Amino acid sequence: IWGESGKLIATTA
Repeated sequence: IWGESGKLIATTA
């Protein structure tokens, strides 16, 4: 995701 990701899905966890 173009915002907050890193591992897999950090915005909608």
